[PDB]
Amino acid sequence: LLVTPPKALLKPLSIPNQLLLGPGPSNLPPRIMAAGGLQMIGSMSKDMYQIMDEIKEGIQYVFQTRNPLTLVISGSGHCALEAALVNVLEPGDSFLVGANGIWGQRAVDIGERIGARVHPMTKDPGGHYTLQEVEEGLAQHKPVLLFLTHGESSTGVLQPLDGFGELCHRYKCLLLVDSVAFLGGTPLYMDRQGIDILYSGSQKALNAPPGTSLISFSDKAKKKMYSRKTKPFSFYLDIKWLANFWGCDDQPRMYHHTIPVISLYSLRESLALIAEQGLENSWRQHREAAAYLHGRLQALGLQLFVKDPALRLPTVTTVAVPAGYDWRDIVSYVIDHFDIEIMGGLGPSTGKVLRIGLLGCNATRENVDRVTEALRAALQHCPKKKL
Amino acid sequence: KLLVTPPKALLKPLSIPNQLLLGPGPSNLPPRIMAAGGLQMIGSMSKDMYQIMDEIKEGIQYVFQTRNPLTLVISGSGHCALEAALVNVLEPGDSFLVGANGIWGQRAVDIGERIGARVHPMTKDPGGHYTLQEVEEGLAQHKPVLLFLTHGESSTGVLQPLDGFGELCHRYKCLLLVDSVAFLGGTPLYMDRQGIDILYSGSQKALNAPPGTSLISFSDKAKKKMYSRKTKPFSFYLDIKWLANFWGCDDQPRMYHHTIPVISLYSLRESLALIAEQGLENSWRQHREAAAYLHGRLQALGLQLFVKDPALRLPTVTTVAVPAGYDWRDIVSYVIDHFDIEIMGGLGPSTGKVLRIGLLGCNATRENVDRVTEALRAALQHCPKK
Repeated sequence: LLVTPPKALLKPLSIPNQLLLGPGPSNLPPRIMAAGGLQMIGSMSKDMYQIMDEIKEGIQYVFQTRNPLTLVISGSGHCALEAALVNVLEPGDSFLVGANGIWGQRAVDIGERIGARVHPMTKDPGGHYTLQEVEEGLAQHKPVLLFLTHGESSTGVLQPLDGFGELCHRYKCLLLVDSVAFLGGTPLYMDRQGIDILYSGSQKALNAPPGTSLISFSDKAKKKMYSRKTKPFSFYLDIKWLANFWGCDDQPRMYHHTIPVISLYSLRESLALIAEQGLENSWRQHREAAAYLHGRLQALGLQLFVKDPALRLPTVTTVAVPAGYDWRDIVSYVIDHFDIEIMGGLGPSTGKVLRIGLLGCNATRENVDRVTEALRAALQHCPKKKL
Repeated sequence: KLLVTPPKALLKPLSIPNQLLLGPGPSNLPPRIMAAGGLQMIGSMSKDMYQIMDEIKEGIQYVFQTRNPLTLVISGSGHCALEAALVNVLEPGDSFLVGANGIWGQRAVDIGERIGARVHPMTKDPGGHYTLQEVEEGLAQHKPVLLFLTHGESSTGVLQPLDGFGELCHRYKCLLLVDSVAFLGGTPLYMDRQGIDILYSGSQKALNAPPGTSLISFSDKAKKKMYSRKTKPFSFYLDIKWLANFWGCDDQPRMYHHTIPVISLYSLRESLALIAEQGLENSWRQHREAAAYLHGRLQALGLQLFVKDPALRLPTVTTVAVPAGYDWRDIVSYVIDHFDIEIMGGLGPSTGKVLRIGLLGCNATRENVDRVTEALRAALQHCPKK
């Protein structure tokens, strides 16, 4: 006992109630909370495998793919992205990146750590890519893989994906897409759109807690991952091992690492919620709830950051920071006086935007009113600073 | 035309069985910890989420006995903690010595090779352990930058003494990375005093915690090495400079890096609370007592224990030699089908040579030892003979 039992740890755990209207994680409805409080089962029991299997069907549904190599990564969005990158890229492979926000920048950082010859196409916070711009990119750097971000949480932008699959394949290159927008925004049809890898952190698209990530790989991608002459740099994210345990190959399942049993309860149950509601109904709900916010922000005299309404990520909306205010003051006001969490910017967008989130069953008209009164009080009572 | 209709399986209620988990972990969760798991979300970067991280950290300092400011939760499982440690400390080309006496050693090796280390295993059959003399011959021959040792071998049921190994490794200018699931039951662990430079565990293996989070600690010698390398480590997700910052271990303010598993952390904290109330000494007693009573009850069933020396027996995970004439799969399956009790066979080098029975935290009761003993007794009676 160099260290006595902590004093802080002898008090009951107490957490505040907060309405979470940032980019995610969001609040959890009762059913999903309940799943989180259930008892443990064996991390390699037949029921645990039955659950994984249902989850997998869920990921197939929410993504629209027949890919047998579909599975949950035992970590967050950064971990899914990495798993994808660490497997598909061999040290020395050319890697093209759609760097129009932080998630692009992250892709780049990871790709450099793992020895890829990274080639960013950089665009200021606000922008998106055209089939033409990507094609010039594909010609110039002859890459093995393209990263694109579908839903940009940094900038509030919704990248159209139609065409990009068939373009990348025509240049003998795969297409990795980071989507949080598959539930609200535009429909996603992986197989049809020709996307070769598609990933998301459960907590960003579903009403799920953080710690787990949905991922899917096309056969073209498997081919590339499974035929490389070097071993990928991680064992934790090694896809051969992971595919086996998740039941995506012929053989019996081997111990690899321990999956987060409890979260998987919740993940499954969240994939259930959407499975009942249906994709089409969920698209409507978000697109309707967003619009009403867009309208209510403008009535507060707030300028939306993404000028073209067609390029607006419904799940995460970006407001331009009003002239004469410190964005920190506003963000802090909304949390202190209304227990509402919003967010400023992130990476390139830092300090240029506010970020407001409408995620799943929190994408209500009521919550848009609650956050609209909060901002309206904040615009009223915060100081005018020299920016 | 949707390619894939809404799954039929997913329109039915989630239903799970009740199972007494007496394998190596995860174990069953007491009510308090279940409750924590069912609470509402808070901001993944709110001041309260930071207050919770900080308490957790104190917990890890207590359960490990360290003043190390570079202590934190890895946002992944034990393989992920080990990797984070290895990916940061080892630079491609560094000599790395490994105490390969079970699977976890073998995993260390696999990881070290993927990240370009010149790995040097000291291999020993399932059953064995290392002596200060054996390690020293190793330290001389391969002049390594780091040594991996497994404290509690869940593969073989062995309890590696750690005394001496810190001061030895430092005398040869090399760090000491230890994988311990035995800090709660078995032998006391005093990281700082034992000279251990890195120490990790998957919450679910030592605490009554759910999987998905891992406790880790680094000495200042280790920070020095991780923070002064000329190359970037191969992972961003486990990059320690970034992680140390977000977990509040350095001077600066906290930056978005990745999203920590809020809900699991509730549970992790609450489990570190449970032990904080019980106290380390009381927990050591409880496990060591509960193990002994099992050892005695298995022998009365005519079962041979796998680790011959009683001093080298990991209390938290016990290995029985598979009785002559029996398929181990039959027995394992009998226990689950007729008593809702989960035990395990072997793993890696130990595969098909052992059964593995677990006594973890508040499941380390005398009642559960009876329940599993009666299961095995019935299994010896109803399973095929040979």
